[PDB]
Amino acid sequence: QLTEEQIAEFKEAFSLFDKDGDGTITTKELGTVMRSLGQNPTEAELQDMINEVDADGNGTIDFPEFLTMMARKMKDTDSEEEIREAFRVFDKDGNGYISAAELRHVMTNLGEKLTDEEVDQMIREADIDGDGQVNYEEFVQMMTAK
Amino acid sequence: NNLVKTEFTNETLDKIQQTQDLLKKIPKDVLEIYSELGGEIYFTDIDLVEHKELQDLSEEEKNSMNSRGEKVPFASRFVFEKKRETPKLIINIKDYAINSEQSKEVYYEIGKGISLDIISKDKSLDPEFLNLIKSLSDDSDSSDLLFSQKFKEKLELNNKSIDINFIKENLTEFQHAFSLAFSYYFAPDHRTVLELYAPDMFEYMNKLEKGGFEKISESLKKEGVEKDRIDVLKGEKALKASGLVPEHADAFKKIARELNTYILFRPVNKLATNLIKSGVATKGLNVHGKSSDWGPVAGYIPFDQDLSKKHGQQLAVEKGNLENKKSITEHEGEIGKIPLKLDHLRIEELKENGIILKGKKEIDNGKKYYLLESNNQVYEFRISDENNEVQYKTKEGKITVLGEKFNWRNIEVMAKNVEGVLKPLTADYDLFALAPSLTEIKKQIPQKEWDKVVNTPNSLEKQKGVTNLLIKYGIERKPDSTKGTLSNWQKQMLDRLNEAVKYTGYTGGDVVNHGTEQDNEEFPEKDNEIFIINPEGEFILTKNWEMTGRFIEKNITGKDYLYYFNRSYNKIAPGNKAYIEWTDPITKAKINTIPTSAEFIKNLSSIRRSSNVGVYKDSGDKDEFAKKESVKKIAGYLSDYYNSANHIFSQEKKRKISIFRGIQAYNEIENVLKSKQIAPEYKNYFQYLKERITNQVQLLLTHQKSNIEFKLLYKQLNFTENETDNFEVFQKIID
Ligand SMILES: [Ca+2]
Ligand SMILES: [Ca+2]
Ligand SMILES: [Ca+2]
Ligand SMILES: [Mg+2]
Repeated sequence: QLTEEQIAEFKEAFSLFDKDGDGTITTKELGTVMRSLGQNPTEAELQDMINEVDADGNGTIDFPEFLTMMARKMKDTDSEEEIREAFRVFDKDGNGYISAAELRHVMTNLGEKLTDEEVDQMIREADIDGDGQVNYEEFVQMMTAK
Repeated sequence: NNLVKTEFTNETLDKIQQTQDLLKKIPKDVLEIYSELGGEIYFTDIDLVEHKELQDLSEEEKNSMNSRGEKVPFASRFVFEKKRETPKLIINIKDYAINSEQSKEVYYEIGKGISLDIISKDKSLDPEFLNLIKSLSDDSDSSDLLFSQKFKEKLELNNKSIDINFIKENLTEFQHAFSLAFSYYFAPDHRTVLELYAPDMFEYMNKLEKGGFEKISESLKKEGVEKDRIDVLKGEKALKASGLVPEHADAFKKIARELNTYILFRPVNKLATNLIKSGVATKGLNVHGKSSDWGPVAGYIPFDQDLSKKHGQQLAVEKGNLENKKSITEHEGEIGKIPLKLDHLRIEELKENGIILKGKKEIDNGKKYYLLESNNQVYEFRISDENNEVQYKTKEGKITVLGEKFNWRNIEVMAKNVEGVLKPLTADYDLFALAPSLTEIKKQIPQKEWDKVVNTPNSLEKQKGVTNLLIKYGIERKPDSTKGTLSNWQKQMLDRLNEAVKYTGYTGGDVVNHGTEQDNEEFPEKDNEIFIINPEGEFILTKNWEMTGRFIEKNITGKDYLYYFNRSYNKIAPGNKAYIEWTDPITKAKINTIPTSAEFIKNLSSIRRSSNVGVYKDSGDKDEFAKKESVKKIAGYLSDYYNSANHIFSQEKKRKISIFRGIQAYNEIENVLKSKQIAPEYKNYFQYLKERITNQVQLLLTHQKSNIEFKLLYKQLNFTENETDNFEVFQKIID
């Protein structure tokens, strides 16, 4: 039972990528609506959801068919927040950013031994914009992205 | 806090290779005493006179007792101490020679001396017997009445014992001494002249160098923190507003230490403090009735609501009664109402408090009733003798706001089940938060799992695997039928709290019923004062929502303890529609962060549902679709920014490839912002989304080659038809 706000989005986004403005979105189109929404299913898991309710051009989903399928993986997952609290945890200084310093720091109190090499190694791969530090955004990415 | 500032690197080495020689002389500790008294030392070029950017008129020359002996011709000086708050040693040099007649560099010592000295053992702690007696070495101790060095004028007074009688008087004279004493023990020439002419002061300075300078350099470092701190009235001075019950708090004092975790409570009402020690059980979640602060009932949840704080609130009380009723209605056998029996000690308490007045007596049906008085003007109260029950009724010339009028009835209060016995209810220990140390959470994790995670190849999945572990066993909060919403450890720690207050002597059951107000996402509340019990034992009670915030930041957050704050903070919680502010870091860095595909699309859907018009309407205006198409285009650039494949690149590139992907975005934004009449609401937003991008690209710039200001780098781009070389351009533009 997604909140209404959990709808405006799931539509204000479902439409934006509805080129041929009818009211249904193709396959690649669903794929896109989701990614943008900060998610991203697999090249093949993209079917099972839509691939299950074929009563359209056998490959197209309406607004409903969508606003509905949004509990197959939504009415469940409440992880977004834990992950943002995990973030505030490493960010040991209140700069909104996480640094190899604090990563390695907290990485040890939790009992893990990381080499100065392999920490500057995490930060890096976690960094997308090159500023040498991980922000919530990229953090959220690292975590969720499987 | 760099103590020595060298103004002019003018000359070659000589000036430098000289100031150093001066400092490497003075003891690395005497300095730290300086860099503690907030001092700074200044080596300027030839600013001799009142030219030092720090030598003008502040607290200069008032009374003349300057150099070794005396002279006071300021203008002819090269060394000086800005006497008044922080010490400021300002000094300069011209050419080479200092050693020849060190009579010069000796002033850099006394001239200094007047710095630490008066705040040194001579008087800071007071002229402690140590220097109070070294002072005595005038002529009483050793056969060395040889002090014709520092006691010429101010102390040729051999005929006046020098102990306490008069040392206070001229504290400054005994400065002119610790000075030349210091100057002589460290001067580069005369070291023994203070080992001969003075038999003890040598030992004094020596003992000082021994470790005596490390002394005050620690009784200051310590008062360095303990001084400028966060006002918090610790000790039983706090445990007094805590409301908590001392045997309990003190009891808790054991758990904090064992599990190393801060404990914070909101305020437990005073008019319940004792009812708690008394053994009255506490209000859980089942009861949503209002307590009371007056009359005989005070501290109890009067089944009757027009007998609790909200006296008169015809509807609060109205709905109030309706609340206890269901409390029972629904949860029965556990929640009900029993008669108010004010035991012994209690009565004397509501007495010296002014809540009740015990006076005249009376008879009725055969039993004694001391009549209990209270300035309430509609209800009257009397307390039985046989059993100390209590009763009230509407005065013969008044009514109940709800519209009731009744004669003597007993006062029932809410009471929960407790080992099969409806015990009365009073305030509970509502934890404000629990701060277990991160190390304590690792203990929470089951060795096998953690192992199975760290014994991985992916340096990055490892971190992920870990964070989830730290999330799973430490940050996650599931709801419970019984204890509200709370973590699992939060619960273990929850029982250990109660057990602790029961292996003492509590018989009311549990004193901490639910989880931490940090999960009271629905009806969060703001309490000024918050009682906190540190991991070691000290009791503390902040005073402001901020101080609390400020405390938690210093002692909890940025100090290795896992803490999380009420999700409904900075937002508008539903239940009571209250906005409660708390410093959120992530937000402190939004001002400089390009948004996200979805973070963007979100803010649209937002405005949509308000001014009911979207950035693009469902129409045929090929100009509208122009807009639709165009946002879809921003929601791409932005989406392209945060591409995880950015790793197969290298820091330098990332910064670039991003500043561009970024710019791309900022552009189509400029585009729509100049497109057709997008509601003035979106106008602003976009105007906001711009500053972001901007701030974000400046950032990514100042990390590498930064002279180029975003505004300027922009001009140089050609976002007309071709996009190709544009980037190749951009490249060169940043080299
Ligand atoms: Ca379509
Ligand atoms: Ca940080
Ligand atoms: Ca970064
Ligand atoms: Mg409570």
